[PDB]
Amino acid sequence: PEIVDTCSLASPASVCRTKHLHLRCSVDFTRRTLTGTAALTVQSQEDNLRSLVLDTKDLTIEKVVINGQEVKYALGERQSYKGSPMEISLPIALSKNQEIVIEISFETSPKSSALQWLTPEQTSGKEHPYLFSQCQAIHCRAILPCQDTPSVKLTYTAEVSVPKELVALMSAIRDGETPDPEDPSRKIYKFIQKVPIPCYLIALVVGALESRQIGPRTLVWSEKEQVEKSAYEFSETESMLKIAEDLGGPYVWGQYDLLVLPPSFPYGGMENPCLTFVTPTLLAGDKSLSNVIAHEISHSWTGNLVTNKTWDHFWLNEGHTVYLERHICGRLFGEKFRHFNALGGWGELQNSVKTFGETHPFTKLVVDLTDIDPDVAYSSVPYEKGFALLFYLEQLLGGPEIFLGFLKAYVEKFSYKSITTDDWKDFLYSYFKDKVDVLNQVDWNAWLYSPGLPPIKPNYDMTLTNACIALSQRWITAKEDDLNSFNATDLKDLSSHQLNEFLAQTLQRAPLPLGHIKRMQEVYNFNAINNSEIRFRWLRLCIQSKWEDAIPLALKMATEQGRMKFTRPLFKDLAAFDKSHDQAVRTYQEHKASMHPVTAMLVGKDLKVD
Ligand SMILES: CC(C)C[C@H](NC(=O)[C@@H](O)[C@H](N)Cc1ccccc1)C(=O)O
Ligand SMILES: [Yb+3]
Ligand SMILES: [Yb+3]
Ligand SMILES: [Yb+3]
Ligand SMILES: [Zn+2]
Repeated sequence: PEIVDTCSLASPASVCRTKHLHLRCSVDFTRRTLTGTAALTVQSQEDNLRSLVLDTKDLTIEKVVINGQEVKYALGERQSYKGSPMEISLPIALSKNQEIVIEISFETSPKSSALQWLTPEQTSGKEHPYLFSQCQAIHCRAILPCQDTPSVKLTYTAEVSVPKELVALMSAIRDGETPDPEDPSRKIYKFIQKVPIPCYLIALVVGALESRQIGPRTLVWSEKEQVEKSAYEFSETESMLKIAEDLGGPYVWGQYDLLVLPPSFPYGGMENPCLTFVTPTLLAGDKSLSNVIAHEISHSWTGNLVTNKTWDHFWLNEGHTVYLERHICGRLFGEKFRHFNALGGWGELQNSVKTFGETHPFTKLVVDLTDIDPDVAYSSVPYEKGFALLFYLEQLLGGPEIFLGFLKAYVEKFSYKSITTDDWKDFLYSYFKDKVDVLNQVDWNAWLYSPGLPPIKPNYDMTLTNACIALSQRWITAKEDDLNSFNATDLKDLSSHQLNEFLAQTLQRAPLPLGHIKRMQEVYNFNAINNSEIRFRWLRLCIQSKWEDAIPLALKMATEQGRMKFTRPLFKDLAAFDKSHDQAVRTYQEHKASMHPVTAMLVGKDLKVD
């Protein structure tokens, strides 16, 4: 019954398992390097274990020590995106359950895909550099040697030396801070992570950080210039944490801190344990983008406690999380709001399916990533097809109350483990033993393995959506004779959430006649809106509708921030617009060196450059 992580080159969990990592390292901003030792505590699962394989990518290995003595090792040839396999020779055969500790002397490449090294110019303050990591899905290997698979969980401790003037944070509990004693001008920062986690949750940030405390278990961290606003933006965190506890059981990580990164952070959010990372694009000034917060909080259970065993089952992480996320929001804002968000997610799903094509393998809930780079397959599918499956099951089995009971039990049952779609479904049938008959009505094959839209669409309350549809349809079907009647009053009772959904709906039918788009700016002044979601969609609509004036706006948003969600499609749209094509390409080329590494690689691909 063997399950393979086709994304890792390391020895599998059925051979050995890393149980702990002791990391001592220093951050060299001049050399743009991370240097140090990775002491891994490994546990054999086989008798006579004489050698193991670790994952690495662009890693420079100084030495490998075991029991005070250096050991034999090798680096196989690079396997493109998977990096290069590092084989280690054990001086003693190991037997089941026996453990050795391997200390690894390493240096990272300044071109590490897990990292982004920023010049002070690139920072808010302009006087200091900044460094941030991003390991999910498989970039940990780009920072240190490891079994770079979610099927393995370990605890870890780390001490990191950084320039006295800068602050270091990790996805762990801050254990203490002390001056180094080593002919340096560095500080030594300490962290402890008592809960076993998959290595993709390992995270580091170094910079001129300041923090504000916004809850008993929460401080907001960011450069000085973002602190205050962040503090305001995320005010609701603690209340979210409380809901989540009620939904999934106790929060076991201890602290729930937030880190507002610099603009090039590639994601909206990242559930790094004890230190969720978020895009500064969330700072809308009205807390309207807090769902991202609810989301990352939710991972503290679905993802971080119960983890997908391989990236092929990624939907377990994301679909359950979106489900929880939506419940948090429904709890804080209303069931009608939950439904609204759910229906909009279905919309994102329609877009993803249209984009890849309805027969595309990446549209399946359970995928096969053999030979595929996760960064490349990444989409809304696991999020939305996953969420739709859960919503549908909730409706079929009795309701939210009933389904949340299954959810809390599932979390309990699989806490600290890495599992697959089958474990989830086998549990579902077990929990719902009284309803097997209902369960059997679901078309599992289609839902789990068929491409395209789900076999069935759940039911949704239309309360908040109706105004959106009325409005988008009016614009989509408008004639010359309707233009004059549109008016700002049209937006009178629409929340920012509804404006966004209106635009999303409109966008699905782009292009609109240029004259219409112009009228739209004239009556609603969307150019003036700073909310990122709204501007993103508005600008796409504009570009796709061929409005040349929008070119500079689109270029600006695309490069001034680097959240992939916005950056990629803006660049793509601009490249598809004959009028801005050359300039889109040129801008990228000019910006590439200063961009985040994965974003950079994806945009180039998107643009077909290189
Ligand atoms: C759906 C939203 C609430 C937020 C969303 N973020 C997430 O889903 C995070 O929890 C994900 N963990 C982001 C991620 C996925 C795959 C590889 C690297 C990073 C994002 O768009 O950044
Ligand atoms: Yb060297
Ligand atoms: Yb070096
Ligand atoms: Yb008419
Ligand atoms: Zn997520």
